[PDB]
Amino acid sequence: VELTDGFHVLIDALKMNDIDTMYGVVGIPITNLARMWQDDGQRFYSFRHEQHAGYAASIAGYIEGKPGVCLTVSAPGFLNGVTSLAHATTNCFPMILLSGSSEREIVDLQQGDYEEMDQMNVARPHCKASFRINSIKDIPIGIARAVRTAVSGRPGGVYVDLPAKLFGQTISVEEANKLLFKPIDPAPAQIPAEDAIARAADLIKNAKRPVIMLGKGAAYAQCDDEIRALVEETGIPFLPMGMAKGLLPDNHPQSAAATRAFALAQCDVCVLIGARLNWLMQHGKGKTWGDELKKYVQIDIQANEMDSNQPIAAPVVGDIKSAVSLLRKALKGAPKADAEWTGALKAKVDGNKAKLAGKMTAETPSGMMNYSNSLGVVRDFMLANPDISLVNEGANALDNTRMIVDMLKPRKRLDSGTWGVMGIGMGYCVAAAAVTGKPVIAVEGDSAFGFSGMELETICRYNLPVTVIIMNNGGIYKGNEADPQPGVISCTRLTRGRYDMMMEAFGGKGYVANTPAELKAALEEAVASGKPCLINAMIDPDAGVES
Amino acid sequence: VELTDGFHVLIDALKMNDIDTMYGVVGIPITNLARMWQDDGQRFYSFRHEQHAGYAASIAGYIEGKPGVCLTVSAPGFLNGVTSLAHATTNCFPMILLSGSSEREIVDLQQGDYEEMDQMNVARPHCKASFRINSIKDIPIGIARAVRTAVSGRPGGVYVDLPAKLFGQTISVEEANKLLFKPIDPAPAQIPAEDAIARAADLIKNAKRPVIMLGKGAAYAQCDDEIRALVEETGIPFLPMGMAKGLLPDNHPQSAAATRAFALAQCDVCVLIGARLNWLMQHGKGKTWGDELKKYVQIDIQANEMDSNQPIAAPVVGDIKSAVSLLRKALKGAPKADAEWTGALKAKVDGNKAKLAGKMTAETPSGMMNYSNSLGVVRDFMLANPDISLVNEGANALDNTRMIVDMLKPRKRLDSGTWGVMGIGMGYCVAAAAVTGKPVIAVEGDSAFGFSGMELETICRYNLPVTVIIMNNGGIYKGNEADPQPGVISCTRLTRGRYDMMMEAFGGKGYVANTPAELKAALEEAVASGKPCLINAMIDPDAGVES
Amino acid sequence: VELTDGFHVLIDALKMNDIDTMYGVVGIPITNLARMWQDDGQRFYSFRHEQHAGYAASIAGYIEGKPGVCLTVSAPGFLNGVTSLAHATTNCFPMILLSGSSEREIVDLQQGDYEEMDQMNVARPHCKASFRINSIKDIPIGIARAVRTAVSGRPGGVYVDLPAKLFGQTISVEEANKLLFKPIDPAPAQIPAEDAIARAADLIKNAKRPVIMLGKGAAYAQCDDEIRALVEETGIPFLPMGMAKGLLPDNHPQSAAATRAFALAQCDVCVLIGARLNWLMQHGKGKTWGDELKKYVQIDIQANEMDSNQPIAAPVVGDIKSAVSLLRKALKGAPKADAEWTGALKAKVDGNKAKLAGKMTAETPSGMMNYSNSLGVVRDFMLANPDISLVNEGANALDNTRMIVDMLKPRKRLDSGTWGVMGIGMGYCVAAAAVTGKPVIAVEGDSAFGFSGMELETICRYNLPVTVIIMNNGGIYKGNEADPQPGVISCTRLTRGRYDMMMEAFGGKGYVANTPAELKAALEEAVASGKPCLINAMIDPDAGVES
Ligand SMILES: Nc1ncnc2c1ncn2[C@@H]1O[C@H](COP(=O)(O)OP(=O)(O)O)[C@@H](O)[C@H]1O
Ligand SMILES: Nc1ncnc2c1ncn2[C@@H]1O[C@H](COP(=O)(O)OP(=O)(O)O)[C@@H](O)[C@H]1O
Ligand SMILES: Nc1ncnc2c1ncn2[C@@H]1O[C@H](COP(=O)(O)OP(=O)(O)O)[C@@H](O)[C@H]1O
Ligand SMILES: Cc1ncc(Cc2csc(CCOP(=O)(O)OP(=O)(O)O)c2C)c(N)n1
Ligand SMILES: Cc1ncc(Cc2csc(CCOP(=O)(O)OP(=O)(O)O)c2C)c(N)n1
Ligand SMILES: Cc1ncc(Cc2csc(CCOP(=O)(O)OP(=O)(O)O)c2C)c(N)n1
Ligand SMILES: [Mg+2]
Ligand SMILES: [Mg+2]
Ligand SMILES: [Mg+2]
Repeated sequence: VELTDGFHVLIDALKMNDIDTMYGVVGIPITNLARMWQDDGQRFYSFRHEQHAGYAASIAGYIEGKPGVCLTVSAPGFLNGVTSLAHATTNCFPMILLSGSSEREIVDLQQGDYEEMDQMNVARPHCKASFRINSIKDIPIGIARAVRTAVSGRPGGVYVDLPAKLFGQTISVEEANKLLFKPIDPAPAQIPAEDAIARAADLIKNAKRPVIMLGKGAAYAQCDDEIRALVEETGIPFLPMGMAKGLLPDNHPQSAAATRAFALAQCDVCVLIGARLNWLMQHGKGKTWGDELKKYVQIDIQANEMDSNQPIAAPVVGDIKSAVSLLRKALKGAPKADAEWTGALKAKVDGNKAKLAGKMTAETPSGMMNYSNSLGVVRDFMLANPDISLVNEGANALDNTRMIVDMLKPRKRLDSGTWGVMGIGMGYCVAAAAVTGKPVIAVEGDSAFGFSGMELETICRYNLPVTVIIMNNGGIYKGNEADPQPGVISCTRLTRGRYDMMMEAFGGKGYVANTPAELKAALEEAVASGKPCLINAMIDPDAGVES
Repeated sequence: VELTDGFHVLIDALKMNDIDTMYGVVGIPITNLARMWQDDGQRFYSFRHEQHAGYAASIAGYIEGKPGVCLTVSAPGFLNGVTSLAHATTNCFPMILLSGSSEREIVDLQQGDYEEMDQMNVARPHCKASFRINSIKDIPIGIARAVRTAVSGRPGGVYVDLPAKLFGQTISVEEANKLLFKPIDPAPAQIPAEDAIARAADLIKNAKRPVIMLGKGAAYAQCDDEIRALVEETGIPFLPMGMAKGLLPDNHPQSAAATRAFALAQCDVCVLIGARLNWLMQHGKGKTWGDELKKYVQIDIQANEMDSNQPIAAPVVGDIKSAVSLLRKALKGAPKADAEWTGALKAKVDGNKAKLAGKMTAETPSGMMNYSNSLGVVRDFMLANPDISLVNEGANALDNTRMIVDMLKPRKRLDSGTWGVMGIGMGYCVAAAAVTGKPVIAVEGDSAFGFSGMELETICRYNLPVTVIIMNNGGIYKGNEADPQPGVISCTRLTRGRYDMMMEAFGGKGYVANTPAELKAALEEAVASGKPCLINAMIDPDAGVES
Repeated sequence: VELTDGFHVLIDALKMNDIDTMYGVVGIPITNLARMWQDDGQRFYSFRHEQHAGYAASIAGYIEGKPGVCLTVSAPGFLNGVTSLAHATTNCFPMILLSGSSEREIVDLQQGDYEEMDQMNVARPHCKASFRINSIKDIPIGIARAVRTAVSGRPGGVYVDLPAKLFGQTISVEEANKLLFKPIDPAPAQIPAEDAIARAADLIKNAKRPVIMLGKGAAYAQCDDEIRALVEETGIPFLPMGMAKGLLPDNHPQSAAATRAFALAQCDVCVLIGARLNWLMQHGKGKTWGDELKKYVQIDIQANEMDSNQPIAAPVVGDIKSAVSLLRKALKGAPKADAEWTGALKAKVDGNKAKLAGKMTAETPSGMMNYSNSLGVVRDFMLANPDISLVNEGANALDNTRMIVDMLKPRKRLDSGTWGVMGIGMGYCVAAAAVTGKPVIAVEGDSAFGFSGMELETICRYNLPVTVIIMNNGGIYKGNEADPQPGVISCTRLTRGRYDMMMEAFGGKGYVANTPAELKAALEEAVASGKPCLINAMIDPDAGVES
């Protein structure tokens, strides 16, 4: 009677759930899992820190709509990875953190085992569900639970604890076959009732100055044609959130993005589609919303997200595709949004875009570029070459890139997210490049970048087509804050370093861009090469604002 | 009537408790605390990731015996820091993590605040106590509690939550000066009963083959002369744990370190001074202890550490200085350890040191050094220059450096610790340099180094006298593992990179060392320069072992 | 080769740690543990709800100074018991909650096992340490850890999770003998340094108007002669906290209890001995302390209790016996406290006691007694018969009994404690009677009593010499609050019921007392009988105050 072991049953269970990639860092007790994963023909990305392996898993989950999988070791390794897990859960990104753990007997009596921690219990606040698979016969069920919990309802992070003793357990191949199974429909459709849709339809029809807010929940739903048909048929102005950019092209004629404050402040009805009324929307109150209570339509899969901040007139609970599909039929043949309202917002968009175009064309000293004329180059490149992932984080480097770099394609812009995390950059680059098989451009603030900068070597080792643009202004916000005391450097200062040399240290290609023309020629060559590159864009230290 | 604010009451409260240094990363809502700390004339070290600012804080606590203070932002920055607090708590290092947090009203209803998290609750498993100062009037009491919890009993990490709204509250200077106070005797002496000492004296006096195990709790106590006087007066051979190296000079004639296996297996009485019978001691059982229950004497400030793993025949609960002083007087004038026991171990030690000296002088090809002849250079240098901090982490780079590099001075060796953390290196380097005012050498595994390597820029930015030695063997354990499939790199491989170039990129000095002679010249020149350096030591990819 | 099993190894380990009593409620999976405990000759008290079995365990711990042991079942049973555990931890009472739990495999995958819960993790905030014993070979060590954690440092609650699969495991009797052991010195003495004692001695010597506050930490320490010698030699007025009553007799001439507010408000030095500066001491501020900062001496075993509320001038950290013993020698031959100060407080005590004596002698209608003339009877009885435990809880029934019923003997008064728990009554009665083997009187508020009233049957079933006096005023605070609406009873009303009938329902003796003479004759007969009794004392519904 032939046997298989815990390593292989786990490998098999994972593949049966359509996982072919893991991002992690090896060591006791999980190194042979990673090796056997690779021997079997599946792929494993080894990082330099588990946090970044974890941010990679998280964004692979957003892009693909199946859980990104992170593999770590016990205690300190697990902790690093659980920080990324927390991030996924907050952003609604499906992810599974697999971590090796130590001996139950010793850990439960707190005796001081190798890398001792109840990792299952410390994971709890940072994930939807935290499980432990103790027995080889329970791996198929455990992985099914983890995948279902990650992708169903509101997607998010799940932790699966893999005690060291799990892997060496044996069981007959005949029994293993009998236990291995594929979950039916792990991310089911959830459809709203007629009267929920009808209440929303009547709000929108009687709106005088409506608006549609698209969030990354809408972008994640992968129903781009449905969402676009709703916008185009209703005639309603729309606004995308940071990662909702590209769902409809950012230069779509119904986009009120360039006149956002005016549109939010002046609307009567606001349709939230896969967008929370959280801090990124000023909680639906204050000066951004005209100091009044709007009448909201909200489409979300989480029922208790409704009324979380402001009362919602028309709550529609269900998956966005189902809900939008039904709303479109309820609104069929109704009048389009008021020409006076839509034309007024278009006039503000054109006037604001002309104002921005002047900034981008302006001239600056060599090596002292500003955020406008530097990011104008990236904008032009991205309009001509839209099938490229855009990774973005920082302060001035984020806000200006979101404003300037138009996305024409959905789920391409990958940014700091709901928590404004600095640290997501290089991990996002590795994952985006692994799952798309297409180029990646990153626009990194120099402070932002240093949270994950050592992963430059990971990008080189896997020869990925990623181009990292460092907005090297020499600091957090600004690069010129005076010494507080004689001989003491200010806390916001960073070395205006040769990040291009760092990239070349690990086999990558380095550029220094002192002018827009130099940034353009470097970017065009980098992306064309298909090789790991870094462009050190030299930005005026005083160009940024703090706020 | 004149007023002060939360910022300054916190600065004054910290200063009153003898804090003059913080390690952190700035941003909302805590940047202006960092600035005013510097304005007032105290020092702030800005890092590239909060985890490494936290590892610095942790080892500053070990070295000085007063809490290392780390300052982070809310949610994601807090999470990064709290991973280091965990480490502090596990290693018994006094540390305070100060983090800004968001708005109470919004976080408590989970509405989606900027960087939303119950950071106070999330910290609880990773610290001794988790507090929050909500009001200006409680800052001095709050900081007093933090410093007492951190340094008293078993020392460890404390989290203090600093809601954004705390800093802008105002109070009169006269009221604030009445509230501000310095705690009396925050880490008190705790003296054991006479019969506790008598029970231990009895076991030692009747031992045939006694051994003293010194742990890093003994080193932390800073009573090096007392511990040395106990060892010399009794004539008992001793064994240092990883960071107890140098407490007594590693070349002391009574050291049994080079014959640890034999000494532990054959002893009858084992005297634990500030050392746990945890995984680093194989839990007081198995082959390493000759498959028998030794008679244990244990000195520890934590009462319930006794009988955690094995029954302790002579528990002595109290601070190590107090206990050792009493034990010495209790053993005064008694005969020394058996000369055939201490002679047997000395013969083993000399024979084992002879075998290692043979390896350290062996010859290897250019760019293909092994761990003996490369680290033999570091050994010779540290014998000549002992007033230098030795930071160390990795697998082969750790085990071989702990074995080969003799520490003649206490609290100089700073390594991975109880959790075997990869990531402590560059943070430890910064704190060590800061608190000692003297040179630091780091012997880093190349995998190890990648967990904090971006902090090279921090080391350069503060112009610290730190020399980083990368044991560049091309991977985890080894750098030569075959491609598991055509064109697919193995998971344990790293780029054999130019880490020297990376250092040069931020204004440091980079060296490549292909031979022991090149490593020696470069190490001597680097330490003597007083400047940030990195030596890329080229190790044979097949040199290291795995299991 | 002869075998033993998990049940017996646990029984043996428990007895070796000097436990002979358990309080609990049986059922799956722990009923045979309770039976075998009894078969072996040890005693088991079965309650009607685990909470009250738990309050019994907690107070057995206070009285004896070794952990009270509660035995419960999984999920809902455990939860009930953990509520008592939390109470023990808050009051610093040594206690161990043993709970059966379900199958690891099923619970860790949250599949819906019988009584599913991670009881080890939900215990965490309510105890000092929460452990789980998975393996038969680890029971001796697990029980040692639990006992050491309960009684060492600051005493408190420990949870030990006993998975169902533990009990049926086998091991050789030869190996069981080898693993069973008795912890050496689980509650060690901890002695303070000379200079800590000397700083306190100098504060007390230079005090103009000193005072000693004795708390239940001092009463728990069982060093009654030491504490009394300190008071009598220094000549310092003293004040006892609720359960510190009787440590010195309440009518001791140096007691300033009857003039408490004046003494706290007018002192310059305050010596806290085993007493926290918490809500029961108004946090050392406000009108009770003259709106000024006192200079404090505090003796406590928990080092970080110091400066928790107010700055402490003379912190003495150590066990009370050790600390008081040393302080007494430092103060030897020094002048006694000022006659003008001690005589002034005595004059207020006498005048206040005369004022109280008039209230107690006053006449009331039959069936409408007040708190003074009713509790005056209990007072007289307790002076004549002091070797009786006094259990007490309620609002008016607590405050008036603490004021009126003088305790002449230590650790006899057992009350609501730090949390002001209603619910501790009948459990306290069962435990007090089990551990003392002497009579118990309970003074219960009628609302208070109903939290544990069904345990009257437990008291009868074990034929315990307990007399429950219900202060039957017909409500919470007052028994006469008008109906808020027509036909609706007010929320503070209770049925003025025949609690004497309820007692007789289970074989006990019932009395109704309508007058002081009737209460006196019933109490004298009840206590003389040595049988379970209840006196239904009919109190005027309008006699109480709410505040
Ligand atoms: N397929 C889906 N159907 C419905 N709602 C979804 C779906 N996927 C995600 N969501 C919801 O979308 C929301 C995403 O909001 P958020 O992350 O704040 O986006 P943004 O920051 O772009 O506004 C979440 O509330 C989540 O529950
Ligand atoms: N001042 C002190 N006096 C006595 N014991 C101490 C003191 N400081 C720390 N300890 C104890 O020392 C121990 C440290 O042991 P550990 O971290 O395992 O060292 P190692 O890993 O070197 O064996 C802890 O159990 C801690 O309670
Ligand atoms: N043997 C002991 N030695 C020193 N301190 C003790 C001892 N036992 C208990 N304590 C301390 O006594 C205190 C009890 O305070 P508390 O329960 O508030 O008493 P009270 O309510 O009567 O003031 C706790 O802080 C506890 O740490
Ligand atoms: C994990 C974490 N730690 C700190 C912070 C706080 C922060 C917000 S923005 C920022 C850096 C801004 O500087 P950058 O150079 O990137 O951008 P620029 O203005 O163009 O110069 C930090 C540190 C966050 N958000 N997350
Ligand atoms: C936070 C964390 N993540 C992973 C790990 C697991 C590990 C233990 S040792 C090691 C690296 C070994 O390679 P290195 O190059 O440093 O040493 P060597 O080539 O043999 O000289 C890892 C990743 C740990 N301990 N902590
Ligand atoms: C577990 C719990 N739940 C509620 C409460 C709140 C409370 C405080 S006092 C009290 C009852 C007071 O009435 P009683 O009849 O006992 O006394 P008297 O004035 O003489 O009529 C309650 C319910 C507490 N403390 N604990
Ligand atoms: Mg910057
Ligand atoms: Mg290596
Ligand atoms: Mg009542």
